[PDB]
Amino acid sequence: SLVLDQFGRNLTAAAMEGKLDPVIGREKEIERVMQVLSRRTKNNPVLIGEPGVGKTAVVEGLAQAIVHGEVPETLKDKQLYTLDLGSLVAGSRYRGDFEERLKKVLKEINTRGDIILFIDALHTLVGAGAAEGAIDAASILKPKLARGELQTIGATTLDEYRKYIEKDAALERRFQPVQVGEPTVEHTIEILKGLRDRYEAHHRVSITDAAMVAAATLA
Amino acid sequence: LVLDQFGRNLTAAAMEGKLDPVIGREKEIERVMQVLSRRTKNNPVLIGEPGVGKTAVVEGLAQAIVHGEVPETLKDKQLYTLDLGSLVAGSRYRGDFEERLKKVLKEINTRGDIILFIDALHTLVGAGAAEGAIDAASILKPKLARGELQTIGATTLDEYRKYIEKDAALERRFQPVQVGEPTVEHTIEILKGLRDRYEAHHRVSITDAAMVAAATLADRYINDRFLPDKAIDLIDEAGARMRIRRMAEVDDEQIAEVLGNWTGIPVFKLTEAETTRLLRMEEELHKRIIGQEDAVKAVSKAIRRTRAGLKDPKRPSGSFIFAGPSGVGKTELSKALANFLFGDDDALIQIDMGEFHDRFTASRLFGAPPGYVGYEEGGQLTEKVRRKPFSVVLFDAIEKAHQEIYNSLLQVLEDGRLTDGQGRTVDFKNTVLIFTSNLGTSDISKPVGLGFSKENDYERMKQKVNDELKKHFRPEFLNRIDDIIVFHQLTREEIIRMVDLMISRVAGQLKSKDMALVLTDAAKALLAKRGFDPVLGARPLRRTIQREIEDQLSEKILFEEVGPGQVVTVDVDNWDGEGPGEDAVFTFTGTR
Amino acid sequence: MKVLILACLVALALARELEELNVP
Ligand SMILES: Nc1ncnc2c1ncn2[C@@H]1O[C@H](COP(=O)(O)OP(=O)(O)OP(=O)(O)O)[C@@H](O)[C@H]1O
Ligand SMILES: Nc1ncnc2c1ncn2[C@@H]1O[C@H](COP(=O)(O)OP(=O)(O)OP(=O)(O)O)[C@@H](O)[C@H]1O
Ligand SMILES: Nc1ncnc2c1ncn2[C@@H]1O[C@H](COP(=O)(O)OP(=O)(O)OP(=O)(O)O)[C@@H](O)[C@H]1O
Ligand SMILES: [Mg+2]
Ligand SMILES: [Mg+2]
Ligand SMILES: [Mg+2]
Repeated sequence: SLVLDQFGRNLTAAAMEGKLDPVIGREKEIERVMQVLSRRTKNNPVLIGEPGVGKTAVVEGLAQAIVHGEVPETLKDKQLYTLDLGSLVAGSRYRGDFEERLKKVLKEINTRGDIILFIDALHTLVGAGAAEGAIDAASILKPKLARGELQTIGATTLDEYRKYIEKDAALERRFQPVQVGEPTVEHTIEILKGLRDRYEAHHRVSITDAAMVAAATLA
Repeated sequence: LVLDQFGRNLTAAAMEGKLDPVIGREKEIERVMQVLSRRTKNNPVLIGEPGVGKTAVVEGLAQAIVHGEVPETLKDKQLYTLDLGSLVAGSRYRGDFEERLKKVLKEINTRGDIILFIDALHTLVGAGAAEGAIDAASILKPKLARGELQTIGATTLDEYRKYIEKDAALERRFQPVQVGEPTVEHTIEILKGLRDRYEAHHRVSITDAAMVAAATLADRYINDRFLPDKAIDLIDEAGARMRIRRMAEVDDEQIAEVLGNWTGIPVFKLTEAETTRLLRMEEELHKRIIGQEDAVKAVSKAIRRTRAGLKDPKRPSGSFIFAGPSGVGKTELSKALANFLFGDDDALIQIDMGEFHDRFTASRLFGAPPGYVGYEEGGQLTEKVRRKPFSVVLFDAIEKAHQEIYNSLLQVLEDGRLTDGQGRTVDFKNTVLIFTSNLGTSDISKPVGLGFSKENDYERMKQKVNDELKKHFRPEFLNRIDDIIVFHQLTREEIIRMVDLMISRVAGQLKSKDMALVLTDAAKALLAKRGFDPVLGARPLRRTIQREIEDQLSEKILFEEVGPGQVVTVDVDNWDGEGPGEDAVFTFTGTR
Repeated sequence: MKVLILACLVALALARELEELNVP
């Protein structure tokens, strides 16, 4: 795109450039969002979970699964863009500027047809660009999200899901809650073993297997 | 035209087959057509909970127009879903919004064959209202008067009153159409009408067994969504999980797998590894609790009722009073049951009721009412079960709560429901509720009456607990409990096995030091005989293992007399089981 | 015998500042 580069970060372009961390495990959660994204209608997974259990990582693990071809043919060669709502609000001082930016984004999604959207902090879609008389981004997306003509991943914490998304009961319907559970200690050691090379290369250190068994156990 | 650049022509979408078949809901499609032909209150606003098919009624109205199944006064009308987003978009200048809405309304009056549909009619308040500009609500309010604007609306029941109702002007013009949540039998007919859409998108086959299961299991195991979609959610995601496997038959069992992934409630058909695991569940709980066989069986009768699809679905999956003496495994069984069902005993929703002895700490269980601080996050009981409906909920020390809390939890055992602070009912029908009591231990001394009396510490202690129970609780609270289990005192032979269960925690922490902890049979006999109280059980044993093993080992490790890579063998010097067992002392010798 | 009257604190906040849409 060019409309969607300035309001989104392409995670599949980031996953080809090795700019996303490896997502070890979480494969039942990536399989789960590939089911919800493969649905006919309401094909919109919201990743709910406690803060830091890897909700943003599941999508980044999904974006790595796309570029390594480990997705179905439904999700094959999808360009996953993380919709920056803050960029989409920014500089919308005139009436309808926010709304026409979101319509130009949604028009670019429909013409390409290969765009998964990741609205990280999906609770910020409620009231997104809702100034004086300014139809928020939630009311614009709710026709698109209900009929399956927009494939959007949300990610919200469990507190922010009951505080902001469950208080708009029409919007929580359009999204399927994919519970991203907190890893076990054994699952977290696997995460640390697969993240080992990223933190060894960054800190110019070597991380013993004892240190990551301790880091998951002691934390 | 003017209406295509803002609205979506639903009638043209129904000609091209792009709208889903809206079967059923016919009595309310034709009721919308009744309201459009009225004298006043001729604007049908479809009110209903989100998901019951309010948009589908007008999508079913568009399909009725293109089939010629409408009256001649609504024949060949063009439904337009006027979205406010396309109407605000653009408008980077003045009046842009009022003239783009005047050109919409002029085009409705010019052709005269437009039935306007304003989905989310509550969002009409504050659309295009720019600085020195009037919103879309103020522009149309008038048009409604002239009756030059028959609109169809669609709000929720909350947002109908929250807005459309209030406006008194709208009241005499808008007519709330109840769009009811369909029944299970209506939803099956919706899913049968929607087979060919979801069987063609996923190129699967959806059996009649699956759609009956989709509408039945969605009504039963969800309390946050609504019949139409809640069940289309199961059909569509199962066809989506199935089309990942062929890269073609969605069955009863494939629906319950999707409901299992989504609610977290195991409703799916038991695998062979898990079927025998529930057969040996009492044997698997006995790996973590010693003795207490009547209590391990009764929580085994409850879990196996649930996985045999056989519990009363108007009542929690298990309801228990664990009662008896302090320290014999009431909380340990609740943690072991949560460790069985979830692999981790921190998955136990442990609501420790001793900190609820105030009258008004019930607001911690269900949440604050709205408008009072902490309403938005309120409920440490209700929100943890709203997220995990299949849960073991431990109400530890239930007798130390206030009486008004039991009346709150009385609806729980009756209906399986609990109204929280907001007012939403939280489904407790899949929970194992465990109300741990400590009654029958405030006088426990081998409880005897007067003299000359000639099996008193259970068969009798049990009826003392049940007597203290019913004089403390309401009788309608205890009749709802499935099993009231008075626990046994731990026998001396159970304390010997409780030594193995407690040394294994100490030995496991020495494995982190690469040390082993071997105890002789005389060492475990001495811990058991000095750790046996016939009135408390296993916490005097814990304290004995701390004082005699752990506090001595904590010195020996810090002295580095024993260290890493060294098996600490624990033998006893002096004494041989036949003495009093308090002249003898442990000795700690490292070997390798 | 005694009753404690608690005190249900209400959530009360100042009115929201709004952000404006410009019409030139
Ligand atoms: N399965 C995983 N494999 C590897 N790294 C993971 C995994 N899950 C999470 N992480 C890492 O954990 C850190 C935090 O994860 P992430 O930011 O996705 O959490 P989150 O649930 O989105 O949190 P928040 O709700 O606060 O945004 C990151 O370094 C991320 O890469
Ligand atoms: N009678 C019906 N026949 C067939 N499908 C139906 C019927 N009622 C609802 N549906 C389907 O259920 C799903 C949700 O319906 P719809 O979007 O109209 O609900 P809604 O109440 O308008 O939702 P919201 O409040 O979020 O706008 C859609 O897939 C719709 O086609
Ligand atoms: N029957 C038992 N089987 C195994 N371990 C037990 C048993 N009873 C007690 N223990 C051990 O003692 C610990 C504390 O006992 P626990 O809290 O389970 O007793 P309780 O009777 O529920 O307590 P209380 O009566 O004070 O409410 C347990 O975590 C476990 O280590
Ligand atoms: Mg995140
Ligand atoms: Mg709708
Ligand atoms: Mg206890």
